[PDB]
Amino acid sequence: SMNPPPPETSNPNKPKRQTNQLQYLLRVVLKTLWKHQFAWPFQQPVDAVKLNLPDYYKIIKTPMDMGTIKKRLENNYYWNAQECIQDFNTMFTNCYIYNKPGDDIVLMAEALEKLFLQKINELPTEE
Ligand SMILES: CC(=O)N1c2ccc(-c3ccc(CN4CCCCC4)cc3)cc2[C@H](Nc2ccccc2)C[C@@H]1C
Repeated sequence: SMNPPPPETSNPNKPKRQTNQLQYLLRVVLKTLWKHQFAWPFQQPVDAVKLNLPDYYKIIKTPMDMGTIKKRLENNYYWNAQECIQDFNTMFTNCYIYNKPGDDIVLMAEALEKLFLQKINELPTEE
């Protein structure tokens, strides 16, 4: 019926650092995923009102999208690269949870997930 507030993208109390891994996650991984033809359902939080999906935020309790991930990286929100990778993982599993095997949106998520996994397999060593 009503959308929750979007996930936090900035907290001035959180300690910050810039690493080559987080740089890679923003400059390569997110950049590549963003421009993929199937990215568009994932570029912003699910607006369950506009989409008229009253059960979405009843089923999905940890929302995540790429707009939020991107603002996180841009804000130096992430200390660990694994925080960011987990957020991409939550976004994908959210899609598979709410929707059903064989739905168009699930086929789109799957293709995005394989691209993501390929790019994280080439994640540089901390340096
Ligand atoms: C990410 C996800 O699981 N979903 C999602 C999340 C977001 C969106 C979505 C995102 C952006 C728009 C575009 N804007 C809509 C509001 C007005 C301005 C344009 C529309 C739907 C769709 C969808 C999915 N539907 C869909 C429809 C056609 C093709 C592919 C998927 C269901 C599902 C709840």
